[PDB]
Order: sequence, then C-alpha cells, then structure tokens
Amino acid sequence: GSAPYASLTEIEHLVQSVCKSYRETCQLRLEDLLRQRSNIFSREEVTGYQRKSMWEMWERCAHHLTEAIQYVVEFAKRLSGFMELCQNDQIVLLKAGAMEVVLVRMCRAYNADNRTVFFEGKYGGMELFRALGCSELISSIFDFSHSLSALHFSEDEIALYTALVLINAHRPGLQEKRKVEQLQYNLELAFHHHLCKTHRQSILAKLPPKGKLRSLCSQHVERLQIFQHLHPIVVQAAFPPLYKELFS
Amino acid sequence: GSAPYASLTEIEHLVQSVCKSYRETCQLRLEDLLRQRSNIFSREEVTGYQRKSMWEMWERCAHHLTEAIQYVVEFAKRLSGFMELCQNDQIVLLKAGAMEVVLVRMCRAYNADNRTVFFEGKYGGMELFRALGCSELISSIFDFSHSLSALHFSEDEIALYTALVLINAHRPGLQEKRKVEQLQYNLELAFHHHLCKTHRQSILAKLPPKGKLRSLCSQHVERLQIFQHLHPIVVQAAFPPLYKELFS
Amino acid sequence: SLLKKLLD
Amino acid sequence: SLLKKLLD
Ligand SMILES: CC(C)CN(Cc1ccc(F)cc1)S(=O)(=O)c1ccc(NC2CCN(S(C)(=O)=O)CC2)nc1
Ligand SMILES: CC(C)CN(Cc1ccc(F)cc1)S(=O)(=O)c1ccc(NC2CCN(S(C)(=O)=O)CC2)nc1
Repeated sequence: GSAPYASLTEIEHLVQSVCKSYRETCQLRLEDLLRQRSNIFSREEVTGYQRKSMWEMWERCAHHLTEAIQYVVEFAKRLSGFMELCQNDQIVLLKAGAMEVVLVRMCRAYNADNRTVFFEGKYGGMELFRALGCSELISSIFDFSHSLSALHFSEDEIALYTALVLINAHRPGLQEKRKVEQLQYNLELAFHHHLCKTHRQSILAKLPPKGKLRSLCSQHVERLQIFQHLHPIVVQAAFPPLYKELFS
Repeated sequence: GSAPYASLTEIEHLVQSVCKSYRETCQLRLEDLLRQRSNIFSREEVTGYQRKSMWEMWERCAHHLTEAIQYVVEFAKRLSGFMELCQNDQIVLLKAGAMEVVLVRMCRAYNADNRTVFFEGKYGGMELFRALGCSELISSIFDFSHSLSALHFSEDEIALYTALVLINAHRPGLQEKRKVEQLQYNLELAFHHHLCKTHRQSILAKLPPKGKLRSLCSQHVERLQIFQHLHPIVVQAAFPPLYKELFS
Repeated sequence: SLLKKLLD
Repeated sequence: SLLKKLLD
C-alpha cells in the first residue's frame, strides 16, 4: 500500500493481503490454542515453576519471546509494502514495534474463563511466573491481555490491527517517513473498510490508548535490566542474541 | 476538504457536509415531485406543447436548464473544498460539470413507471418536447434518467454522487490538477464510507459508464448550435447569458 | 465571464 | 545487526 489514492478495489485487496500475511505467520493456529485450554498445569507443576531459579525462568521466557518475535519479523516481511521500505526504516519499525505486536498477539493465548495463559504447552495463571521477580509487570501483562480479550477480536481484526501497530509513521528515526505515512494510511483504510463491512467500527474507540503498549515495553526493558544486574553472565552466555539486541 | 490523509472522523464529517450542501441547493423538494406524479398532462395539453414553435420551446427549455444550473453553482460554492480551488479550476469544473450534475439531479423528477418527467407543473412523456427538433437526444436523456432511476438513489446518495460528478480531476484545462485529485479522492472516500455503512456499495458497478454524461452534454451543445444557426437572433435576444456562455 | 461573476 | 540479517 505504498501508492497514493488507493481505489476501493485496491483497499479490498489490501485487506485480504494483510489477513493472508497474518494467517501464514500467526505462529499458533487459534484452533490449537482453544483445544489445549483443557491442558492445564497441575498444582505440583506450578510449585515446580515457582521453585525455579530466577535465571532459568528468565531464560525460558526470553526464548519464548524471541520465538514470537521471529514470527512477527516474518509477518513484517510478508506485509504489503514493508519490504519496499528502506532497510533503515524496516529496522526502526521492528525494533520499536515487534514486542508491541507480540503483546497484542498474546491475547489469543489468554483464557478469560480461568484467567490463564498458554505457556510451554499448557495453561497457567500469573502465579506460574513468580520466579521472575517482576510480578507487577506480569500482572500488567495479564490485565492487558484481559482488556484485549474483552474486545473479542476476530483473527482478521488482529491481522489488520497488528499491521498498524507495526506500520507507525511516528516512530523516531525513519528516513523515508512519507512512504511510511502513505503505507500506514492505506492500512488504516483497509482496517476501517473491514470494520465497516462487519459493523465493528465501534471497537476503534476501545483500542489500547496511546502509550499503553509503550509502557509495557518500557517496563519489560526495565525488569530485564534489573535481572541483568543480578545475573550479568547468563544473558550474554545463554539468552538469544536477538533478544539481547532488542532489549539490552 | 483538500487535506491529505483524511481521518475516519474527517471522512464522516465530509459525508454530513456534502449532504448538507446538497439539501440546501437541491432546488425542488423530493416529496413535492413524488406527490405530483399523478398529475399528468392531458392529450390536449401535450398537443399544445407540440404545436409550439421551435424557438419558443428552446427558449423555455434554456430558461429551465439555466435555473437548474444556478442551483448547481450554489451547490459548488457550498461544497467543501471547492472555493479553495483556484478560480480558473472552479470555472473549468463548473463549465464542464454543471450540465452533468443537472442531468443526474433530473432523475428525481423522472417516473420510471410511465416514462414521464416533471415539466412546467405536470408530468409528460418525451413527446412533449417534439417541437425542439432533437428527438434522438430527448429519447437518450429519458433513457439516462431511467437508468439512474433504476438505482433508486437516496437523496444522500445523490448528494455524494453529484459531488463527484462536479469534482472531476480529469477535466481538461485544470491548472492545479493535484488539488482536484485530492478533493476528488476525499469525496470518493466519503461516498464509499456511506455506501459501505448502508450496504449499498452494489450501486458503484451500476453507475453511468465512462463517456455517457460526456455524450449527452456534447449532443446538447450540438443541437443548440443547430437551433442557433436556424434562429440566431432568438438566442442573442432572449436566452439566458449564462446559458449562452456555457453552451454556445 | 458570468461564472466568474457568480463565483466571486 | 541481527535484525538486519533476518530482513535480507
Ligand atoms: C505471557 C506473559 C505473562 C509472560 N511472557 C511474556 C513476558 C515475560 C517476561 C517479561 F518481562 C515480559 C513479557 S512469556 O515469556 O511467558 C511468553 C512468551 C511468549 C509466549 N507465546 C505463546 C503464547 C502466544 N502465541 S501465539 C502468537 O501463537 O498466540 C505463541 C505461544 N507466551 C508466553
Ligand atoms: C428531460 C429533458 C428533456 C428536460 N429538458 C432538458 C433539455 C432540453 C433540451 C436539450 F437540448 C437538452 C436537455 S428541459 O429543458 O425540459 C428541463 C430542464 C430542467 C428541468 N428541471 C426540472 C426537473 C428537475 N428538477 S430538480 C433539480 O428539482 O429535481 C428541477 C425542475 N426539467 C426539464
């Protein structure tokens, strides 16, 4: 969607393009996530997670975050008009936006019926994560997921919304800003056309406020920094290099 | 408005603005036109029109066209963004579009059930206009009106469509085409948003084809020139100067 | 022109 | 950077 004055046909085609790109990179099928809701951590397993060293739990979570980010990168690469951008801007957008997209995607793996999240093959509550030593953050992430589950997104809505989380012309450091603005605008037209057709424009007003996603990402970096000062060797020794690059 | 990257709010605002401009300049009340449908010229009244001289009939029709055109000029002046265009381009758009908009508005005064049009206080068929000596053009206008009537336009749809008939960035002679393109695109977005909301996007494929309004207008000018060569003094003495300006 | 006069 | 390498 880099071209100006996108026709209605082009906007309709962009909707389908974005949804296809999302479908092909959504990491886990929704069907599998929903099916596994009966797969929950036992009390002993929860106790076991709570018993884990801080370094082991952070290392696991860092790996899982990195995996989820790798799919967001592949999403961006397939996203209409993204690879047309210059390399600098591609990097600016992912560095700022990849974690934000992961946080939005995670609402799929959240079950409001028992307040659990899908983690390492089964569902567990926020008490699963006690060993991290960042309970306030974990609670904020659960709350955020709950607030998104309350919007009852379809998969197509997630595709279109996360495209716009990523293609944000306001990110500092863009070189070809006009090209990104044009791209953002066309994705906004696509999003809005789809919402119009499905009578869901009412959800725009209820989307995460300006700064909420940014705050969650900032807090992640802060808590990582706290961990890294407690355990300075493990991050360089065992964490995924992309994770260290994006967040350290 | 000619402003780039119109937001959803701005698009919604523009829908309301265009509709307001139209309502204030629509000439006759639709309810009046519809309730007068059962008022039809008698056989003797039609005969009276058919016995009128060619010059008197052209003179009446030129007066009625000019009256309609004057309401379209007022529509343009109220239409968002039009007065911000340079004057040369305002004139180019009205000189080319005023008659096109009148031809579209006229479908309001057309009864597809009995193929009659509102003319001087009652409804009559195309035989009312025989003394003009342009029976093929009259039949073509009746056909055009019938093709639009079949779409059963709402008044809001007429407002938005006629806005785009006027704001046509393809008119030869525009000096600042880029600004007309932007105003046209924003009005397209307004038109389409309204159609999507109201489940009426189906009418886009049924709208008059490329060239049809052009053809009717070119034939009007030609038939006028035919008449004028037969009756030069009548036009100078009795026809509205604006009419002569636009079509001679 | 008359359009000009009607427009300004 | 690693992001760069993943992109090309
Ligand atoms: C889910 C959060 C309460 C905890 N995590 C995220 C986290 C951890 C520490 C931190 F300082 C900041 C964020 S996590 O690392 O446990 C995690 C990471 C990825 C992940 N992905 C799974 C759920 C979502 N999907 S998806 C994209 O297919 O819906 C893939 C698998 N799940 C949990
Ligand atoms: C249906 C056409 C035959 C009506 N003629 C137009 C004409 C005449 C000669 C020509 F070479 C080309 C076009 S007309 O001049 O008789 C005419 C003009 C205006 C008019 N306007 C009325 C109907 C529409 N409305 S409206 C805008 O309120 O819906 C105003 C009154 N009606 C007929």
